Amino acid sequence: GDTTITVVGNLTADPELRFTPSGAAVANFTVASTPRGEALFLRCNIWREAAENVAESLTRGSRVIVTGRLKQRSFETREGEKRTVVEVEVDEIGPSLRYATAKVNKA
Amino acid sequence: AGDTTITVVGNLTADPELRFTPSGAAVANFTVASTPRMFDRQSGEWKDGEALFLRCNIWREAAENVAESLTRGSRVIVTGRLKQRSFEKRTVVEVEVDEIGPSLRYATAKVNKAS
Amino acid sequence: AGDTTITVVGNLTADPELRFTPSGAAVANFTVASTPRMFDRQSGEWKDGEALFLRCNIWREAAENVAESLTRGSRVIVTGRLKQRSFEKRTVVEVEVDEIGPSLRYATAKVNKAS
Amino acid sequence: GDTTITVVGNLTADPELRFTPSGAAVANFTVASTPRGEALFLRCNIWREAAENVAESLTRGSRVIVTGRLKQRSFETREGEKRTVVEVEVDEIGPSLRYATAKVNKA
Repeated sequence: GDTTITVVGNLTADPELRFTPSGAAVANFTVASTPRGEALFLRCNIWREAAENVAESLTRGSRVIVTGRLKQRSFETREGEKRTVVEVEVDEIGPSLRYATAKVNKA
Repeated sequence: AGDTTITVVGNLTADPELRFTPSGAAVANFTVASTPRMFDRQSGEWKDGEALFLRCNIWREAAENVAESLTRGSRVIVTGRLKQRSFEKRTVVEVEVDEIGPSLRYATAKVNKAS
Repeated sequence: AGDTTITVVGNLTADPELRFTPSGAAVANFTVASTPRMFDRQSGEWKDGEALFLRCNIWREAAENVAESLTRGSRVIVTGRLKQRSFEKRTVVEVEVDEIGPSLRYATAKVNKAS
Repeated sequence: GDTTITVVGNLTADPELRFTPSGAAVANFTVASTPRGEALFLRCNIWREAAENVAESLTRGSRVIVTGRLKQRSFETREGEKRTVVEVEVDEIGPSLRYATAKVNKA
């Protein structure tokens, strides 16, 4: 009964690819959806093979589509009150082809 | 106001068909196969479900970009709006694509920006 | 895995049709009309667009609850999954409803919980 | 080019109906989507006639469906850094009929 969301915007920076102690890959990157005004920023993380893919393929400013689950987390009342935390656990991402072409490769 | 939108992940059943209006507007059509998944109780780890073939058409440059960039098999992520399209007696449902790109799920890509 | 889902707002074209499988599973079908909107340049404030008739079917209690609660005209909000359903030669697209309720847009409601 | 989202969960409290100086009505209420675990909480606000509707119709614990736009806002670096703010500007809401019935009225 998870909650998905699709977001279209541009990466604020290059995707950060790292490897946990487990040996797994993570890409953290945040999307900027912009009316054309005040934008919607969303931290997204993707894992495993798709993360490496993202890192190779996408860059700063890259227009993307991202579908995934919204994961929130609340906190703060022993030091500053009423604070929230939000992100997307990406299921799929791809470079949008509205204003670009793409030479797709296999694996 | 709120157009009925959706998001769809799948693969292209065929190469993108790129066509034009008599005055020269580019429209490419293509269809997306999304096989969903699920468990299989009493022996059976995880297994494909239905199939879902959503007929998609797209317009202007994005159509021409799609056409350069996608082929049969291409894993895609598609966001768009649901339109009813009729013809010679009844009505078929289709997606009018707002955005589309290949999934970086099992692929890499070299994006080339237009302007 | 990811089933192709959508959300749809509209009104019921008819009263909900409530039916059963031979063994007694409740399935109600109904269809939703969503007219989208848009401007109208050079005189014309805002105006309806297409129409979109999405065939919806739903199962078990929610079906029976729907049937008590909804009629022709009922403004609804529907979230569900896209399924292809065939028959006597071709395939129609339909929504399998996960959740549905009347919009509180131009109505009030007295919710009565089950258990 | 706004970003919508549909959310299904239960209201954490009664809808707060207020009237701005303008004379307009606002309902603030937050949704709890729950796996059945750690939940997704989303502040939602609705306006005008639908807000009054909400206030009359819905209550604490009420299961709902909400479609609307995600509005984020970032801040904090002159006092505690790296903070976010998120909500849904509801376009439609209704009491879900999965576990309930509803006697719908007109206007």
